[PDB]
Amino acid sequence: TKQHAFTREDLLRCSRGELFGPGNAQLPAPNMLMIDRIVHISDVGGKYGKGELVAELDINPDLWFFACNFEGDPVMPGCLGLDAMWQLVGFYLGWQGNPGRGRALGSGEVKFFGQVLPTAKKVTYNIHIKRTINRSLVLAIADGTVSVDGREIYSAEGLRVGLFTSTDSF
Amino acid sequence: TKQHAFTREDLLRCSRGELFGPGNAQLPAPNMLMIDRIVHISDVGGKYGKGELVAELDINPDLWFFACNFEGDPVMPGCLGLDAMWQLVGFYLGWQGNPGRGRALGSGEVKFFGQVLPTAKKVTYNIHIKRTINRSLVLAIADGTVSVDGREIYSAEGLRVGLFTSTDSF
Ligand SMILES: CCCCCCC[C@@H](O)CC(=O)SCCNC(C)=O
Ligand SMILES: CCCCCCC[C@@H](O)CC(=O)SCCNC(C)=O
Repeated sequence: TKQHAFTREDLLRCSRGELFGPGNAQLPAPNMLMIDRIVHISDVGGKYGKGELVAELDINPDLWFFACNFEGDPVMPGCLGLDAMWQLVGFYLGWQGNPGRGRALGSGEVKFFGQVLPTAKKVTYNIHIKRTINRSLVLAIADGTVSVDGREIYSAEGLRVGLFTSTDSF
Repeated sequence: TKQHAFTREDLLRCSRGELFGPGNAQLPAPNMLMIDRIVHISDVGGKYGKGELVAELDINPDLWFFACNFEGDPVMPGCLGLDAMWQLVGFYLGWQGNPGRGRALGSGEVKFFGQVLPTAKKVTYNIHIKRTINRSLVLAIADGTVSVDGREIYSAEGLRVGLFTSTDSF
């Protein structure tokens, strides 16, 4: 819980298993990695007073998903903005000092009410930690929002991610 | 509303705007496309009696997302399986004859309670259309499940996808 911001290089180190070590939380590597940086992470404050993260993804027209999603109608997939939020909540669990590899477990309501176009400059994620367990199973529940250049465009309530020292139950 | 099965080639045609026509519903192209084939699509039956789709994705170890998600611990992104269910619900709106381009609007509860490993053979999607509106807003509400080689692994309730003849709304 020592560092309160991470650079892209740190996130890529995490993707290689080199931030949290053997058997522990990894972020997806490119091209599934949906975060460039965590500008702030803490175990206090946020909407429930149980911690929060603020992170960013830089947008430019050349990001791979614009060319296929859709042809002649480029828009960032909503599911990748949602994955950034599961990615962040997983990271938080590792950052707190819990062992195990991440698996998203789901969410309550997800809403997409705006879009990221290839003319956008920056997407900002806000994550509010609602509750963590680490007696027994390791589990985080969180709410999140996605904003593009100042404008709220997605929300997710009850994001759930687990860390697992064995993933043969799945 | 007359063809009931669609091959990968038909789905790739759809990604180019050539199944439902220009300005109308498109699937994503690879690598965001998460369906190889629609085995069945109907506007009757299913859990609500208001329509259903059954669709498949073939799994092999060389699919692109396995290398990066995660490194040394391959597993299909839940977010892409979810997107497959949004992709299918959008397809159903296009298949019904409605004009306009697709956008996922969200879902109620998403649960991931098992995983697709690179040794799996085939992912099956089941979509049960719950409600469609085709006056004013064009909107579909659906439930879905994802299975892998017979085993149920994901669920989503209240998948929502809209068709938009203008997307500057978003
Ligand atoms: C640094 C820590 C990151 C852990 C969270 C990564 C974001 C998830 O969306 C990726 C999966 O969980 S893909 C597998 C989805 N779940 C199952 C049960 O297969
Ligand atoms: C024929 C299939 C097209 C309908 C839905 C395709 C699958 C969706 O996941 C893609 C988006 O909607 S990406 C944009 C998410 N929504 C907004 C408002 O940004």
